Amino acid sequence: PEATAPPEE
Amino acid sequence: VSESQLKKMVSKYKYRDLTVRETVNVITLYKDLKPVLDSYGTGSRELMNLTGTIPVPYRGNTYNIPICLWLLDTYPYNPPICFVKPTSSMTIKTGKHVDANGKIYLPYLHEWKHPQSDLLGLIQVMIVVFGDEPPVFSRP
Repeated sequence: PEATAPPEE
Repeated sequence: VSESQLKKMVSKYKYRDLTVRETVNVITLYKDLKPVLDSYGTGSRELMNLTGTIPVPYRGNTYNIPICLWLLDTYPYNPPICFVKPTSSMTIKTGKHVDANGKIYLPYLHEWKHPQSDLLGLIQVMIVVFGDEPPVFSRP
């Protein structure tokens, strides 16, 4: 549905 | 996208039924991957690609990682050319399996050989590999 990515680390 | 619509998209392909067969398998299991016919490099070079997201678990939660799988007109005998397609809310992470252009590198693609190698197997590998090292990270 909507592209997502893990938090910057 | 129906099987009939897919057949049209791959009219110029060398192995049509094989490409349609696997595409159907992929979009049936991964419902956020959509087959699209678009020009690649040159306006006259139209190829079908599977664009969308795949579910990848990382450090606890599942993320919808944006990818694009270009199927060459020689698919399935030659591997697809794969890219990570970051959106405005994230940034691509160049690393072991992702180069400066977002192109994906994997042993599975490097030793690709029909009929053992296929898209379902490739996506499975991506879910495992990206689950260890995400190819994109959300902007701060």
